Amino acid sequence: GAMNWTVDIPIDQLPSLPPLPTDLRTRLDAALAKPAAQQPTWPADQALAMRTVLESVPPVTVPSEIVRLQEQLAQVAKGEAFLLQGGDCAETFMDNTEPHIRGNVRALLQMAVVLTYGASMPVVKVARIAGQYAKPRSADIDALGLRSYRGDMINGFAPDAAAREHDPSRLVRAYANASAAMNLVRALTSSPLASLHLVHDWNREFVRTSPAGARYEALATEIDRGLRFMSACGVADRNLQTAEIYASHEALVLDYERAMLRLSDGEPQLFDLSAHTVWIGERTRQIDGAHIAFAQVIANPVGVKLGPNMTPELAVEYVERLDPHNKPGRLTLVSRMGNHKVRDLLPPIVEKVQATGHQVIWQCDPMHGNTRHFDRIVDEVQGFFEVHRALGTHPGGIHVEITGENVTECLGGAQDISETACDPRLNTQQSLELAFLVAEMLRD
Amino acid sequence: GAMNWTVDIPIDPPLPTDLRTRLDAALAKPAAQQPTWPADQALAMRTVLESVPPVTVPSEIVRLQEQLAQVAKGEAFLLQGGDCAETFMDNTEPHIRGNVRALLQMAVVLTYGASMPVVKVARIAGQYAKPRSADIDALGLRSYRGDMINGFAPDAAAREHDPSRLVRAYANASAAMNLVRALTSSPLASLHLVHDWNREFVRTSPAGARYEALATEIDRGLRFMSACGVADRNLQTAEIYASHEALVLDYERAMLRLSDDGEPQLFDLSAHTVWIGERTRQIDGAHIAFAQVIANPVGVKLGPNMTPELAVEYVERLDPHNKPGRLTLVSRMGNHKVRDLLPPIVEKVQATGHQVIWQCDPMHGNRHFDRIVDEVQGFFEVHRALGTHPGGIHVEILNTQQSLELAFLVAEMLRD
Amino acid sequence: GAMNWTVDIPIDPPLPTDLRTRLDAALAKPAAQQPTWPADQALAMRTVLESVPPVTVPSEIVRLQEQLAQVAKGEAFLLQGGDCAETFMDNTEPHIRGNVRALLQMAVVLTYGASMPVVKVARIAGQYAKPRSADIDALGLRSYRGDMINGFAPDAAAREHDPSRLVRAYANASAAMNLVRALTSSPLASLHLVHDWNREFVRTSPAGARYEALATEIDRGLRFMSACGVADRNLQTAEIYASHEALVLDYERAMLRLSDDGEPQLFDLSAHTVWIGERTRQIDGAHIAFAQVIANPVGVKLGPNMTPELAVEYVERLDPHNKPGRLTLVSRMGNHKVRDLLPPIVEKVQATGHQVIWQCDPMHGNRHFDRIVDEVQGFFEVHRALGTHPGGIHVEILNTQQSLELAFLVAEMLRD
Amino acid sequence: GAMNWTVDIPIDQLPSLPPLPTDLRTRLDAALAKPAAQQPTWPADQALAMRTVLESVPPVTVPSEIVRLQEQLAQVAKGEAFLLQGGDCAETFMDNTEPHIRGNVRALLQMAVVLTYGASMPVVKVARIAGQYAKPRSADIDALGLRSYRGDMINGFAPDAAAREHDPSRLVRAYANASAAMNLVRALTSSPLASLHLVHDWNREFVRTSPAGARYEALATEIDRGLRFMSACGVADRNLQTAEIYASHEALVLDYERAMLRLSDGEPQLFDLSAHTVWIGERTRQIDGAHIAFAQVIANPVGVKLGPNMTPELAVEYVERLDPHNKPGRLTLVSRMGNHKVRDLLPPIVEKVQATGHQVIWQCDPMHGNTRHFDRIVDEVQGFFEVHRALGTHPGGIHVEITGENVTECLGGAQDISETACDPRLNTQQSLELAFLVAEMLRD
Ligand SMILES: [Cl-]
Ligand SMILES: [Cl-]
Ligand SMILES: [Cl-]
Ligand SMILES: [Cl-]
Ligand SMILES: [Cl-]
Ligand SMILES: [Cl-]
Ligand SMILES: [Cl-]
Ligand SMILES: [Cl-]
Ligand SMILES: [Cl-]
Ligand SMILES: [Cl-]
Ligand SMILES: [Cl-]
Ligand SMILES: [Cl-]
Ligand SMILES: [Mn+2]
Ligand SMILES: [Mn+2]
Ligand SMILES: [Mn+2]
Ligand SMILES: [Mn+2]
Repeated sequence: GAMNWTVDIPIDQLPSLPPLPTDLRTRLDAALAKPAAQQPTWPADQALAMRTVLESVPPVTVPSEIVRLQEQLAQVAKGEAFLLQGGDCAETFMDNTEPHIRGNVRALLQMAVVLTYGASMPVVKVARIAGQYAKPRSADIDALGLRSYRGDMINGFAPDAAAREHDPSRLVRAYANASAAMNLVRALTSSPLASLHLVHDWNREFVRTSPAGARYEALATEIDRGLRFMSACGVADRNLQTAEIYASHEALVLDYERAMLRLSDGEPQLFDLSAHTVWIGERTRQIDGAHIAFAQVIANPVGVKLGPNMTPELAVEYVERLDPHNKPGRLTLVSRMGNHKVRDLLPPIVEKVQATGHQVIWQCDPMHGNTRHFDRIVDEVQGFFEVHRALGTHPGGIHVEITGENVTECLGGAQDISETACDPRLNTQQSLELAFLVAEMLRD
Repeated sequence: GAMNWTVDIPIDPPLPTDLRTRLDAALAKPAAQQPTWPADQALAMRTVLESVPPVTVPSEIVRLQEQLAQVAKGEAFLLQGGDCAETFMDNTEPHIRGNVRALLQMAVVLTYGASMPVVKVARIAGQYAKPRSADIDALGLRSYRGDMINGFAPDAAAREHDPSRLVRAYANASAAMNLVRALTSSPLASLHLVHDWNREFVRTSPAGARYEALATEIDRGLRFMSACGVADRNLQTAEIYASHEALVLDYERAMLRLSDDGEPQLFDLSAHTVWIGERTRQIDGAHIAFAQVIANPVGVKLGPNMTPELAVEYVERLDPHNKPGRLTLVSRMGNHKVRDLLPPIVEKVQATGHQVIWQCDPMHGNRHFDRIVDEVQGFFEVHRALGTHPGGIHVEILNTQQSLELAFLVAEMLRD
Repeated sequence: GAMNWTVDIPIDPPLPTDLRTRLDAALAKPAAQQPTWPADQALAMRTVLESVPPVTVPSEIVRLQEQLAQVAKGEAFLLQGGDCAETFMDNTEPHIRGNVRALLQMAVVLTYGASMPVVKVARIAGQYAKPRSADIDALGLRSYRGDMINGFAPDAAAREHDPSRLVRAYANASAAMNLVRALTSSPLASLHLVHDWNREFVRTSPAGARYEALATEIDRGLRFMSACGVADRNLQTAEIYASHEALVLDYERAMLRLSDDGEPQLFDLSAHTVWIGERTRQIDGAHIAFAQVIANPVGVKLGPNMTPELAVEYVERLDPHNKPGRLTLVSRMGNHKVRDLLPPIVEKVQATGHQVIWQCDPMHGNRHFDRIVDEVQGFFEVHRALGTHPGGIHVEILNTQQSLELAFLVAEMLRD
Repeated sequence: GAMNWTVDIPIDQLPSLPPLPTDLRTRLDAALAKPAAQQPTWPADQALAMRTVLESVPPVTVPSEIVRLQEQLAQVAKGEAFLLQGGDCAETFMDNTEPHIRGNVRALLQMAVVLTYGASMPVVKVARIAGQYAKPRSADIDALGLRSYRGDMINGFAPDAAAREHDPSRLVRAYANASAAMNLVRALTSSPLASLHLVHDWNREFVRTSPAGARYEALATEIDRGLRFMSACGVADRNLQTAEIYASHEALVLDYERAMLRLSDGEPQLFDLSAHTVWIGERTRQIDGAHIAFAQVIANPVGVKLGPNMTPELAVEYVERLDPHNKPGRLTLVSRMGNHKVRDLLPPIVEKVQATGHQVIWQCDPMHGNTRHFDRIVDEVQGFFEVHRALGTHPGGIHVEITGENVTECLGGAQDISETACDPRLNTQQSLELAFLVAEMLRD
């Protein structure tokens, strides 16, 4: 109220839509009976009440967009497209603004044009956006003696006990922030921001304001000459596919994910309409756990993070559980090994999975296995490319944590660096620098 | 929190000098039909909305203005329709899908009848406020003024004006607009679906047999376009714009954003276009002054007491730069009066050299379906006699079948 | 030279072995209706034509075959029309422009009626030869057999068979095809022109009033497509293919070229498609054998003495690889006989699992306009009863107005 | 006949179409009363008879194509497109074959894609084709003691007196060969030959089989990466403007040009429908002569060759006679100075014409002022670019004599060279090499 600088917004208790089909709910119930790690500790009655609100709200995504994403990921799996996945390590309600969202959309589009030129194939753009509000925590108790911050969907960043309590009213706040962010992403991707014309000045600014600019000048000129040639051949914006940026987040809070399930076909299926695609993290990918089982039940394309403890046998079990119908690009295996280990640990995993006859996307996450040194991030992607080139497999994409702000979170870049509510992000300049360097890797 | 059924929000760059001066001067004018909640509580809720992602963006409003200019010039037709009042309880995917289908279906019929493009503007993503003649309703309760102000429930507590409804209205608007954007790029927007929609309408309508001939023509037209090699891939993605009555000045001012004709302007990014209603169009009032300060295309409702002189004053205040499409004059006269009252208004305004859209609202001056049809018929008669453009309709959607029926009847009017 | 009214031409890589064997074997078969000029003079004229630029190229013939496959499958309609006999004297820009306009106009009417694409094939750029029942005509002169063979002038000298007419025919064909290519990429090919063409037809036709309703529907269809945002820039450039009766084997063999389904084939590049007439379709004759050796889509005319057994033999010899669209069977039965004679032919051929185009030629078995219309009506009746595809018409263009009238009447048949 | 290995083809005497309008014929009569240099010496009665045949034949070109060419040449004049004009020095009836025409169409398309990439603007393609059958001659008597060969429209190449007699039956033979060539050009430009996809293998073959290949490898790779980027952005052939190749020749034989006049508008105008655009040569550009006057009367865009004797005053008189209505790109001034003289002689001409306020196309003909050394040809274009860069004017295009045959006619190129019925042409390899070098000039 007036005394503590907060407003209370009532949660309208509105009539339920018809329930999801009994057969699909029976399958979901069996999956959710499995143990789930890293779940909020709020009471069941509060969770149930807040899920019931979300069961009737307009979805963030629609099934036809998830079917189109699946078709494009099939192309990535077959080595005919590249996947660019990036955005905030953790979205916050406080930072869920037009300038921040516009910055992350600009960064993805800029990176995607550079990678398209380097790869000579289409780039599928998947933002970490409109739902990246939950994170696991290793530490029971943080450095201030407080219950850990678990992301805005669970508790508050503010270092005080009351803010840190798990409150499932944050499930509804998360949905409101997701739907508002996704509304703006849809608006921006049909706006003049999505014009290839703008890339000239973006890359020019990058080359001029980067100390290592002169290093990227030649490729930036090539891209510009490329764009001008397209235009000279008579290609106007009106003649190009509208920019498509898909939404993703880690499927961590199963209360949120289950309330955002909706029915679509030509057999009836559950779609998670909180996002287009979701991944399962290092700490929640237990083969007999609720997260993998939930991923088995939904129609969405899914990802699994593979850390340095991954065996080829377990990677193949993920393939059998999550791609039982052999649908290329339904499953993405996300390497996060560390730059010193990817060259040793990834090859035997890739061989054994390739031998299943299943076609996964191989995606590099060079952040989570490495504050963070830019050079080690670049070297893990380099190693990932080396592993695939050696094995004749497709280095399918990258998963990076970035922002279109000139923040100071990752060491290195041309800036010789000596606001995240989580891990360090590459700033606007470092994320573009990485795109230039991965474009060279795709070319070499 | 959850145990209080509340979301808790902690509340803890300047406008160009001239835009601050003009916005302050507009808001200091008398405002009719405003909620009676405390200024301090309203300021807190506006502070939440100051930083949220907008419902719309300026490039869409600039594009709408270009498409409305085409309407004003007699080269396109405006279809504006949707719920009389959106409610939080009906702000669901099936309801929004139904309203999007109805508009798309009505638009294809009108396009065929007019032989020109139809600009689609939904009453959606913020039609949460209404004026009321009487502050006490027939049950003796403070009047329900829409979910942005109070609750429909017939109890005094629910009818208290609640400024938290500014934020609930935005959340509900954002969620609706997200889905409208998703649906208009989805298979729902394919012209192929019109065959089955019109087939169902003709087969299940009492007066179906009456519309079978025009429905068959449209089908043969769609098939011809396909036969000439036109696939969905080769057509403009469907654009449905968002509109609502700009009534609650707390909400509209909170949703103002600055954007660059080179010079920074204020856009109301709660919608693409907004209108000013019959009870809030006081010429020296805050609503008309607020409409003068925003870049959006605007509408003004004109009822039976409208004079030609005052219609001209609206046009000169709201279209001062002579930009076709910037202003829509919405006739709502009643079927018995539109033929007598509208001609002298159209003549005086046409004489200024300003080019407004003339739009027919056949609801609010009349509900018997036949009287609604007759007001639009009268509107068309007025323009045909003056050689002016009957530019569009504004409807409240009449169930699904009656709204489709009206589209078929107005398509015949555009063909006459 | 000029003083002799002559152009003087000095006459001073092998086919794949199997194509040489097959072409030689086809040409050694008996050939009906051939010119009677000396072999040595014919060889000299063929030697000129061996090196000239082709009238057509293989990529166009491959594309036509794909579009005809669509006809065979019931997803497109074939319109084939033009002069009964092209003449050098009428091979002028105004005449060619008139024939191109008539085909484009008939095609848009048929497209609207069929609700599917229309493949346009002109009798043009080589329709310079005709067979004759009698070698001596009613004046007692050797029969005129078309400008590729002799002269129309009623004197014995003009009627002598003149092999120099092979080269004159090619020059006239090349010049016509050049202009057809120019006109189909010109403003003449814009759908916008159909409004005025149909308006003129309805206003100047005796039975105009009869076609006004369909002409208005087509106009409303065209305007709808434009209103949906479809400009000429967004449509397939108009494609008019070249055809003629493959009659003079000297001409067709000289215009053979080799092109690569991977393997080298012979294409007749005097045209896109050629047909074999009623007087030259001897099953063991050179014409049918020549049609078997070329890659082009081909047609065979079927008159009233056709049996189902022989129609099947044509299909098995000319479509040996089961390629839909490769073969067109052209019914020319007469309006009194098509309903009786065509059904058992269609049943036997459909049973083979080969997919031919069924095309109606309502001219050569009948000229009273009403009998021409009735043969096409009968053709449609036969296919409707069998559930087979009435795939197209082949007309001789009947003046301009009657050919348009027939398009309107067949459009109604496709709609029934 | 059978004894001398020739066939006589009768010229059908067919009915006349209506005459052209009396007012336009009265203007044409005044122009043609002026002296005409280098005209065939055949009798008036034979010329009249043969013109009358051509007055009723289908045109080679139509007015809407000439209106579209004029719009594109306006873009060249304004520095927003580049003009590529090339083909045979002299076409022959004997060589007017599918392989020869396909070779010249391939060469123009290949050169145009390279120049488009280098210029970063559209390239207008104008072939010397379907009518380049007449040439002037300086020499009354050639080296064999014979009346000179004047091109296939006038007399025969064969070194015998009878072949060398001027025979206006060759006007009709020229028309037949023009219409057949133009028919094939129209067919080829809508065929798979016109696909940008084919440029990869064309440039690859050029780089691999050129001894100076390694010199062009980098630009050939850039173009390939450019094309692949276009395709990766979703641009298919179906989404590009059909290739347009216009027809041109020197308007030399006024009997042919006048018989090919047709009427079109919105004031009635004479169009020369033997071609899209015609130029007037060095030896026939007399300011008070019939050729310039004929060019004044026709609607077609026109060119005038400017040799080393050209003064700025005379260049400005051409501008006033041929561009009286100030229509950009209606007039092309074609520099043919020689590599040693263009840097000295062109600047004062460009200055004086620029000062008229008229916008001509400046086109370089580096052949006719220089057998021919490749290096001197390259150096004249270099000098032309230098003159415009210095003056801030638009180096608008090139006019080159080329063939898609591996002939040995020009000295130099990567081939270190130590079939034309006239001047030496650049072979397939030299013409492509020149396009690569002019692309660098447009880039520098
Ligand atoms: Cl917070
Ligand atoms: Cl399953
Ligand atoms: Cl490591
Ligand atoms: Cl205030
Ligand atoms: Cl203003
Ligand atoms: Cl009334
Ligand atoms: Cl022989
Ligand atoms: Cl075969
Ligand atoms: Cl009969
Ligand atoms: Cl010769
Ligand atoms: Cl003039
Ligand atoms: Cl020199
Ligand atoms: Mn992270
Ligand atoms: Mn209402
Ligand atoms: Mn006939
Ligand atoms: Mn030359």
